[PDB]
Amino acid sequence: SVGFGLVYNSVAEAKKFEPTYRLVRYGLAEKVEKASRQQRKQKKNRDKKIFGTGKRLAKKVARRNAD
Amino acid sequence: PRAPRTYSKTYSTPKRPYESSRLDAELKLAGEFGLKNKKEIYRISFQLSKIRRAARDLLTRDEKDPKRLFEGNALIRRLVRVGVLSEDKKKLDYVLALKVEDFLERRLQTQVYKLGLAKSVHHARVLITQRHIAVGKQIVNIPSFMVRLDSEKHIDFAPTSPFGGARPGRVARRNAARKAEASGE
Amino acid sequence: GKGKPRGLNSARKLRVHRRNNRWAENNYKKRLLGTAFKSSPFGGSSHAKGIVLEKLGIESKQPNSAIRKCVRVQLIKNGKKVTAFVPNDGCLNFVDENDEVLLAGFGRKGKAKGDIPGVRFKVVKVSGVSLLALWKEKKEKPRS
Amino acid sequence: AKVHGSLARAGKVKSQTPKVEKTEKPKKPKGRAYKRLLYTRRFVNVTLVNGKRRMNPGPSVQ
Amino acid sequence: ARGPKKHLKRLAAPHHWLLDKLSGCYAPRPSAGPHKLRESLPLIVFLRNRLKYALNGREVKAILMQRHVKVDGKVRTDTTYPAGFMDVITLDATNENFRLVYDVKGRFAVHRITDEEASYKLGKVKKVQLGKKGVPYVVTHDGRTIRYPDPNIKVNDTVKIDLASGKITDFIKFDAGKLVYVTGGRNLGRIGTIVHKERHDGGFDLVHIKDSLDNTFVTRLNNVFVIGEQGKPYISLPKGKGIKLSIAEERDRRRAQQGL
RNA sequence: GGACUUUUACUUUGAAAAAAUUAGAGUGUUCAAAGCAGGCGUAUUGCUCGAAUAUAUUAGCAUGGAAUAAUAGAAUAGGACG
RNA sequence: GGAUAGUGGCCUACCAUGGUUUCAACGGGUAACGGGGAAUAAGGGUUCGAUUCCGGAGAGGGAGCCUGAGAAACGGCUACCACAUCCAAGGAAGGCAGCAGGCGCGCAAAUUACCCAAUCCUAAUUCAGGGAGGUAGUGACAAUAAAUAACGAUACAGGGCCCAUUCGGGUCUUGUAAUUGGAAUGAGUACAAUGUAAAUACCUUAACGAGGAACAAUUGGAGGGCAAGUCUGGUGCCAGCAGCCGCGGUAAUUCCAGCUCCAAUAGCGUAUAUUAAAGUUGUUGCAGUUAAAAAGCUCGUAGUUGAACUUUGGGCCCGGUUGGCCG
Repeated sequence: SVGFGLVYNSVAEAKKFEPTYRLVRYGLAEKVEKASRQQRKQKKNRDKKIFGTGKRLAKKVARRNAD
Repeated sequence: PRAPRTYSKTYSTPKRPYESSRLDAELKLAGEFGLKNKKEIYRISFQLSKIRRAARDLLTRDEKDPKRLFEGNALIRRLVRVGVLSEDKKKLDYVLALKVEDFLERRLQTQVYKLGLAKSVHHARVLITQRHIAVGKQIVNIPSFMVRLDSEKHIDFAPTSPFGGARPGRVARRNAARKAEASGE
Repeated sequence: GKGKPRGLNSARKLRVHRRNNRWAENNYKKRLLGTAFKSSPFGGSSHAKGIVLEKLGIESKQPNSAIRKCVRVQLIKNGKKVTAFVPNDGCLNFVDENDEVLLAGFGRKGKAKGDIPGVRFKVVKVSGVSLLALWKEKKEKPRS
Repeated sequence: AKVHGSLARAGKVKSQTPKVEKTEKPKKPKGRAYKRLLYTRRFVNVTLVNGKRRMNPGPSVQ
Repeated sequence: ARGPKKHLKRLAAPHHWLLDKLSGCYAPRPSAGPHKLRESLPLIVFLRNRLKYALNGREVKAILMQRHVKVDGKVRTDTTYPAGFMDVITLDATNENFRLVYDVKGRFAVHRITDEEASYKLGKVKKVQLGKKGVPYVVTHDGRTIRYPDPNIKVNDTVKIDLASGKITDFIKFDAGKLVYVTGGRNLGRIGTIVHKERHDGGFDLVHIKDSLDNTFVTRLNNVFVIGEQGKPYISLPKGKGIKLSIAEERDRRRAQQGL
C-alpha cells in the first residue's frame, strides 16, 4: 500500500498548517455541527429582506398586532 | 469545460462478413491460442496493420533520413523487446513480413502454457484469470498481457493461491473440514 | 483534346462546371432542395408517430397475390396522412383505430418495398409497446 | 389499386400451427469454451465428409 | 466581453508550465505585473508544480502569507504573482536562491544561484525616453524604469541592475559578437553569439545567431536578450548551456548516461 | 563592402507562430483505452532522467535559385553612359 | 465644423458626380454562429462541425439609459410590444439560452441530491462567498479490459508405426458419455481497514459464495448474393416472407413451428443520414457514330490558350558524401 505522510516540527505547528479535515480523523479537532448549505443559504436570503437591526422591525411588527 | 479525456478503439471488423476461407483460418487461431471470440483476433489484426503501415511509410523515404532512422529503430527496438520480432531480423523489410501469430504467441496466455505451469491454453486461460500467476511480485490476471524478453524468465505462480503456497483454496479447506466434524467427533 | 480546359488558370471553369453538373445527381440535388424537410412525410426524421385512422387490405402487385394488411395514419407533427404496413402473421390485430403508432421507413430510401404499392412505411410500436414483443407475447397491449 | 380487401383471416396460419413445446436439453458452453468446441469438432477429429465436408446434414443419403 | 477577463481555462494556459490535462477546469492565470501573463510564471506554479514545496493551492498561500518568499528582494504575497525572466526569488527560511531562466526546450528551469548574485539581475531595455522636467529614463523588460541613465545606453542593450537600490551598474551594447539568450519563438532557451542583424525598415529585424557548436539559427530582434560576451556569461547558465541537441543526439545521451 | 528582381508568377529554406485533437518518442496505468508519469538507494531526514519530435500545402513576412511563363526599355531618336 | 476616447460621410453645412459589376456586383435561399477540429483510411477527394478550447452574439421582442475603469449590462433601471404573478379591487410585483425541477414540443436527452477537500475566481481578504467547480444519483451515447468453466478416472471406438498366422495386439494421445473424482475461482454477501470533506464504488482482506429445474447469453439468420438443412410437422397464390432476384397455386430447402446448424457475441437487429465501394461528377479520372449526350450554321466579346531565338561552351580552385579495401 503506497501513501503519503507528513512530519511537522511540533504538534501545534502541525495544528496550524493542517487542513482541518485531517485533524478530525486524529481527534485533533472537533466537528463543527453546522446547518446544511441550503438551510444556511435560505437564511442568507431571509435576512437579506431586512434593512437595519430587525429589533426595530420587531417593534414595527409587534406594535401593529397589540393595537 | 473540463478536458476531453481522450480515447480510441482497438479492433477492426473484416470488409467481407462471410468468407468461408477467412472464417476457417480465424477459427484455427482461436483454438490453438485459446481465444474467446473473433474480436481478440480483430484487435491484433488491427494492431498489425498500423505497424506495417508505419513501416510501409518509413521505407519510402530516402535512407539515412533523420526521421526514418529514429522512428524505425524505435519501432524495431519495441517489437523485439516483446518477442514478436526475431533477435536478428531487425529491419523494416522484416517487419512487413510479420504476421498475426507472432504477436499472438507472446500473450501471457500462451506463455503460461508454453513452459509448463498449464499443459493447456484453456487451462492457462483460467489460471491467469483466477489470480494464479505472477510476473514477479505482481499478480497478472489478463490473458492478453504480452510477455517481454527479460520478463520471460519470471513467469511463475503466485505467493498467494494454493499452487504457490500459503493456504490451500477454499474448496479444499471445506473438504478437510467436513471429514473433521463428522468422522472425527 | 479531352474536351475540358487544361490550362493552369482554368480553375474557375473547372470548379464551376462541376458545381453545375452536381445537379444531375439525385442525392446531391435532394440534399440542396431540402426535399426531406419539405416534401417527405417525416421531416427528414428517422421515425414519426401518428394515429391510426383505418385498416387497409391492400392487394399486392404481380406476379404475387395476397392481402397486405396496413393502416392509414395521421402523423402528429404534420397532420399528414400516410399509410404504413403492419408486419408479421396477424399483427394487424394488435393495432386498432385511434391507437398511436411508431412508423419507420422501409430501407428503400423513399421507394416502396417489395410488392406492396404506395406503402413506404412500417409499424414498429403500437400504444408504446413494440410489435416484435406483442407478437412474441413478451408484453401486452396496455388496456386503454 | 384495390385498397379494401379482406381483413377476415388476420393471421390465419400462426393461429393454426399446432403448438408444440420445446424439448429441453443440456445448455451449450458459452465464451471461450464454445469456440474450443468448434475448433476441435470442425477440424481436429473430422467427422462427416463428401469430398467437401458438411456442417448440418439431415439424415444423409443413407 | 464587457470588461477585463479574470479566469483561465486550463488548456488555454501556456504549455511551458506543464500543468496536467485533467484534475480541474482552470489554471492559475497570472495577475497583472512585471511580465506579460503568457511570458510569466505564477508563484503557485513555482512553489508546488516546480519545487513541490506545496500540494494544495491553500498551502501555497500559507507559505506566501508567511512572507517566506521574496521576488527581486521585495516580499511578494499574491498567490498568482507573475514572476518571469531574470527574476530571482529568494526562499530565505531555507537558504535558497533561484533565478527563473530558460530551459533548453522553452520552459522555466529550476536554476539555483548563490547567496550572492541574487543581489542583482539583468534587464533588456525596451525604450529610452526623455521624460518630463528634462529627465531621461530607460524601461527594462520587467517594467523597471531607471531615471538618469548612461547616455550610451540605447534600445536592446542590456543593463546590470542592483536589487535593493535600482541603479544600473555597467551594461552591454548590441553589436556583432555578443552573447545572446533567445526569450521566445522556435528557438526559446537557446544561447549563442551574433554574426548578423538583418534590419528591415517598415518592421521586423531578424537576428541571425550562432551557438558554441557552429549551428546557425535565426529569430526576431524581439526575442534576442544579450547577456554578455563570447563564452563569457554575466550570469550562471543552467545545465547544457542552452546548446540544444537533436532527438537523435538526445536519445544517445540518455541510454549512455543510463546504467552504472 | 552594404543596399540591389524593370514588374511578377513559380520553387528552396527559415521566421512569427495556443492547447487539446492527429502522427509519433519515452514510461511496465497488473494488461489495455488512458494518464504524464516516474526511476534508484543506507528507503532515518536522500538522489535522478523527463514532460520530445513532426504536421500548417491559402495569404503575409524573411531567404537561396533563375529553368519554365509573363512584363518594361532606343524608330521622326523627346535614347544610354560621363 | 460638430460629435467621440480617438481615426472616419460617424453626423452637419457647402461642393462636385462619383462608387460596385460576367474575374458574378446587387438580390434571393441556408433545416448558416466562425475556427481549433470530426467521420471516411491507396492517392486525390467526399461529408460534417449546436456541443470540453479560442473568437463572436444574445439574455421573451425592440429601443433607451443610470452607475462605473469597463456594460448600451438584463439574477440593473425606463418605456413601448408580447406574456403574466399577488391583491383586502386601492395597488404591488416577474423575466431559468445559470443549477436542479415542471408544462409544452416531439424519434429524441438525467436528481428539485452533497461539499467547497481539490481546481481556480472574487472581496477590505490565509479566514468569507462561489449550482464556477468538485462529488455522488439517473445513465447499453461512445471507448477499454473480457467470467459464463478447468482437470483427471473409467467403459467402448481407435488418430492406433508396429509386433503380425486369426476374437492374436505395443502404447501414448484424439473423440464419445442419463458413469463417477476431487481440485480453482469471482458475480455476489460481508468483519474490518483502505478510500472520502462525509458517505459510495474501485483496490485489499476475515467469515461465507459451483453441479446442472444453476451463478442456466443473447441477437439475427440457414434458396442466391452470403456462412449454415432438400430433415420433421402446419399452411395451400391463403396467412405470410421477401433491401434485390424471388418464395407460397398438397411432396415449400424461402411463410408458421420443432429439431439441428451458421454468424457476431455482452451484445445483436431495424430505421434515418453520411462515407467507402463510385473511373455512377471523372484535377487525378468517365461518357457523347448506333446505349443518356456535339448548338442547323458562321461570326464574335468576356474566358481559357497561344511558333522559334538572346551566356552557350571550355578550363581551374576549394572543401564535402555511399561501396572499394582492412583492422
